[PDB]
Amino acid sequence: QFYSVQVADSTFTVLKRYQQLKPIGSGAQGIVCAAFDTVLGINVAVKKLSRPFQNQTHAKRAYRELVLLKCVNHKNIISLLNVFTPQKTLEEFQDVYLVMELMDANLCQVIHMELDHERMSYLLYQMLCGIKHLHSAGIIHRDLKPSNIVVKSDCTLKILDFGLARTACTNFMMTPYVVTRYYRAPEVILGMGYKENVDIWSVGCIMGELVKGCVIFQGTDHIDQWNKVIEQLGTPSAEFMKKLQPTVRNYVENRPKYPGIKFEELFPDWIFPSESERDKIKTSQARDLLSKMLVIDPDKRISVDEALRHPYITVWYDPAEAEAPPPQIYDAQLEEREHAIEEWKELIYKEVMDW
Ligand SMILES: *[C@H](CC(=O)Nc1ccc(C(=O)N2CC[C@H](Nc3nccc(-c4c(-c5ccccc5)nn5ccccc45)n3)C2)cc1)CN(C)C
Repeated sequence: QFYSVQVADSTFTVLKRYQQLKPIGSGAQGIVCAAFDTVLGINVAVKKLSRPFQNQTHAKRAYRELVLLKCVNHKNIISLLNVFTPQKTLEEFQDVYLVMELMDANLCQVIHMELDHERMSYLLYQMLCGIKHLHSAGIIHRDLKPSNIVVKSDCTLKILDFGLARTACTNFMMTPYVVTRYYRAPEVILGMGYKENVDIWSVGCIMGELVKGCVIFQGTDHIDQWNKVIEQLGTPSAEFMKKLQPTVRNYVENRPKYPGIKFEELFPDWIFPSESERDKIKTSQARDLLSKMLVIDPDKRISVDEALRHPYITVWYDPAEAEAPPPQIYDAQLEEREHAIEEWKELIYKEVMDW
């Protein structure tokens, strides 16, 4: 297993099977290169994490995502072809390389391509399949947005990361690009506490964006985000508001009361194909599902299991993908403990050596 070094902005030491390294982006966790794997005969993406153990946030993210790849195994979630380090001992250990099949684009790039119903409904289906698989493994993503999701030109899709640990003191973030509130569920903006269907809200916002071509709830701060939500969906019920913490409830109950816009005006026929018997049906189904995902009160928001059975999605439904439990449930207790930087180094190195 001899290595080759190639400077690509920084410097990439990789097994020689990986040829033609080309930069294609920069992740929160490090530099991504495209490459060709001459052993497998396929294009791959190669990501280098430099000293993931140096920073605590980077350590918990590197460690939990290494472990989670042993818990999940699903076509719509990142799975790794290879994990390696070029350093030969624990204490010269610095760099972890992750290898997966090369994806063509991120979802943030497909937003402006005005997809038809067949492609929109297939992307939605795959998102729901991956999320159901993540939930079954004990993972609520909590930070799904267009940039967390990559696609190939054949419209296949993978959720790229495992989201936000509950014990993340970093609120709701990590940065390839500009941190935004656009996809965060209202219960999260309001400080309420969250359940799994926070991920359904995010998927609704993404689906709305690919229908409309623009961001559905484009708040410019925490306060403006809530306003953009109630302006379009209506002020939620008194029960929901009463359950807020008094200071939040005081502010929220004092806003202008909005009635909400019917989804037939929010998502009218003219932003959909809608131009045939078949497309009028699909448009009605798409809008009905949107009206069940984009629901402020999480107790009335559709679940992933329910969304997966929706008529808009049936053309794609395949139990081999939609009813596919994960190899293991994640044991989070080990990620929540303190761990010094040198403990993280050992923990990460061990996982790297398990490959
Ligand atoms: C707007 C979007 C924008 O302006 N620019 C932009 C957005 C996304 C991308 C991108 O994500 N791409 C293009 C090719 C890349 N292919 C690919 N394939 C597989 C994996 C990755 C990848 C990995 C990774 C993980 C594990 C092993 C190997 C690789 N990690 N990351 C992190 C970030 C991005 C990709 C990636 N990539 C996908 C390019 C340009 C958004 N704005 C509105 C917020």
